[PDB]
Amino acid sequence: SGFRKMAFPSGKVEGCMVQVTCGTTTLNGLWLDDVVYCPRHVICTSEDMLNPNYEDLLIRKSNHNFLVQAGNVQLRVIGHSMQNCVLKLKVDTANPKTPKYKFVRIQPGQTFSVLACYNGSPSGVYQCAMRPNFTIKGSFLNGSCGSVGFNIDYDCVSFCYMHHMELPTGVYAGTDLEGNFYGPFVDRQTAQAAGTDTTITVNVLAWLYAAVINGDRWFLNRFTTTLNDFNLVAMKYNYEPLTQDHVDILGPLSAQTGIAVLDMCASLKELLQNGMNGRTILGSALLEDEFTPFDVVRQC
Amino acid sequence: SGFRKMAFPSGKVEGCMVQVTCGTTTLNGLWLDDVVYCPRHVICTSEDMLNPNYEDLLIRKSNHNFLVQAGNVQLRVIGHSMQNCVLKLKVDTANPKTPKYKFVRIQPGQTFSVLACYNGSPSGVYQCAMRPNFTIKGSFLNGSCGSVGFNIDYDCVSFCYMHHMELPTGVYAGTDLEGNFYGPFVDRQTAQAAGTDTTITVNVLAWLYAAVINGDRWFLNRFTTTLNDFNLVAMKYNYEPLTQDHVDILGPLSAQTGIAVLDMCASLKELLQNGMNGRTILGSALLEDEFTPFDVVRQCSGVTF
Repeated sequence: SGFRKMAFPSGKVEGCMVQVTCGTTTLNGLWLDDVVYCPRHVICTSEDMLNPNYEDLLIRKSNHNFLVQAGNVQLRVIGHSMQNCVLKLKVDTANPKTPKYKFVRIQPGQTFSVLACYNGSPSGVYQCAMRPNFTIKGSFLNGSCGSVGFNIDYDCVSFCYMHHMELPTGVYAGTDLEGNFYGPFVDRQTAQAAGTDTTITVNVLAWLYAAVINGDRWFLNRFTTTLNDFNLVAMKYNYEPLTQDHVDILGPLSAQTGIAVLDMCASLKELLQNGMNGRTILGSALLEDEFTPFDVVRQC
Repeated sequence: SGFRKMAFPSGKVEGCMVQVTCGTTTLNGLWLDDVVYCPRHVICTSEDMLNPNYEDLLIRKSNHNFLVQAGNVQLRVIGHSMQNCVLKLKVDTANPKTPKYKFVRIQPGQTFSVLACYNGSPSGVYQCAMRPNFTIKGSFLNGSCGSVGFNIDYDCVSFCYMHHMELPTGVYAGTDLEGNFYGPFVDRQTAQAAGTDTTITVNVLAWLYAAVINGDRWFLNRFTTTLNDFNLVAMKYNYEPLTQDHVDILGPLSAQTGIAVLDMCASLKELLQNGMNGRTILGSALLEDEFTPFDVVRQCSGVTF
């Protein structure tokens, strides 16, 4: 009995964080092999951000205009280029602490850890999900840009996110490590709509299974449902439609608990239609959607 | 525009975690200098745990009964001893990655990060509070024993907790790094009562300030209260009494927001008496008490290590 949101240990990523300064702007970079990766908006003034021409701004920059510091070590920049919304600064030294790593573009509803940093130094670690609307519900102050999101599988770090923007609505957006934004967003200070923030249905179901495994079973009811019937209710409550692929992913949790996936769907349907009536599940007063099936299996 | 339960970066602690096996029991140890610290119950069989005489059990153990592994490197144990409920294994190698560190005994209501480990390998990190009844609401599976809790000030790691026990009620108990349990608990597999728990009032207030700083202000009222009047309501709802020390601790958050501490107390009073009526605060449907005032300042000011 005990179930918590957990981040990956951050040590492998801490060894890759550097500070990047261009003019008056300082933010975070990621140093892997002999390349430092950071948001291209490092080259922008506050004024430039309203309507930046990144190509023209970068052409006014030279290698020596990029100050890159890894702890107390100044790195020597020997080249620069822009890949989508990320700057790649070639340095003359490979990071001796480069872990085994991959760049991955994650799917909506998948989770990852963020190492929040300021001025190239780690502040803290927390677990997030890529929302279906391609925003992330985090904590990123001024100077946090270039902080990264990651998953670890044994010794391999899969980087999936680099932080770029806070939208006027207070939500956060960023890119993969090839510099492509998740979602429709751009690296400009303008009004930008995130779409409807749908709930990640398969993750809620995974967490209900986690609740059963940990002895919190009050919400189990005597009903079943069909995918199509359930989805009519999901749609009404701004939940993601459930597919057979999702049902299949939940199969191991179904097996462990003896509760068929559509039976759990019927329990969720009743919770949606009736509310939780002031009750808690795993100590939460609302339905949690930022644990994946894999996350639940790992912890359970 | 965002406020999250945030753990400290774990890198300095990761370099100190090892696996300790004694017979059929494997759990985690903390390797600092040439000492590995772990729960003394590593020396117990399942049977011994029901009523162990640790002095007698330790006497029957030899150095060669303790297998210690740091990654794939087996360390050689050259001595063993007991300090309260923690076993200290002397090894023939000093940990080259030993950080600047202290051992501290934290107060109820204070927070710390746990590096949950299994068989000596770090698995994840999360932020916890020491409950008023000296339990932890965490996630500690079989093999997680010997995982440690810590805070970081600048470059210094302050270890404050080592995990020992899952009580039959599913809550967790452990020790400081001198092996003294927090609370009434013992390292025996027996029924053990945890006290009545209470909600950490000063931490709820700090989190309400965090909400205001992040633009969530619906629960602010133009009502007042006194400390004594507020505490009459706190008592009814199993909240900790608020003291002037607590008011003083909240002063910087009061200053930042322009909201007097007793004014925020009046807001909390109304939330307790009336409920939240289906509304959320910082995305939560209940009042969060596992952020200290210092935690709120740290996260809102972007302190680094």
